[PDB]
Amino acid sequence: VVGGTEAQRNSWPSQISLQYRSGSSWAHTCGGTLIRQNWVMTAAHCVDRELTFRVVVGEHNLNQNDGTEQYVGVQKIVVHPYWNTDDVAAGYDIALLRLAQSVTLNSYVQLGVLPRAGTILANNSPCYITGWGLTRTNGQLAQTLQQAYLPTVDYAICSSSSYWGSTVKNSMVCAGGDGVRSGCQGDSGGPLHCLVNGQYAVHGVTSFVSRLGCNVTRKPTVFTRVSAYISWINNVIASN
Ligand SMILES: [Cl-]
Repeated sequence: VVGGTEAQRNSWPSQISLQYRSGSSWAHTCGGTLIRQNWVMTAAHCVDRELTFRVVVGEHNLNQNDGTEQYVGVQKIVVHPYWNTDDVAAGYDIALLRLAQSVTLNSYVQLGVLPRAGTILANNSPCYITGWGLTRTNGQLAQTLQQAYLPTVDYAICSSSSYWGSTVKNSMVCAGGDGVRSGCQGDSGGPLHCLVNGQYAVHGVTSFVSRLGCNVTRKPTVFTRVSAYISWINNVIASN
């Protein structure tokens, strides 16, 4: 997250860290949202590689013992069937991970609330992106979970020529674009939390930023629209 602030430890309890095994250690690669005690929602592009993945819930500082972490293997990966790694702009950047064990809920570990199906946020709706992604374009991952206020940019504006054009689809949510704050590599898969009717819900799954850089004016961070996939998610969880 570029231009973020450190999140309080119990602010975003559904945020998880999706990590892969590298040597005798684990590396954070993406965020995700805990949606069931044994299911995580993340981006399909995060699980394109044939890696060994684990999920960390109750994580705050990737480099320090927080005393709240729960580490669980990923037992099954269900990527949206229309996902195409060669075309992130087509959308469908979403995947569900069945965890090997059910995690324990507490103030640091909670299920993310998802929007009702079809919900679209009004332009400029208040949201926060959270994650341990790069804190600068071509930078380094954060140690501590970051949050950045990223108001939505509606489809009409987001898909206009000076923004993302045809690259953005109505199955996505754009947010930010102020040139200061944004998602960045390593935030992928994580949530876009937006305040609606007093409650934060996870309206987006971080999907992509410009190839030019993370915080690029008029290139808001683009997220998979969670509300476009409610039926899909339910169908996956019910059959697995
Ligand atoms: Cl949360």
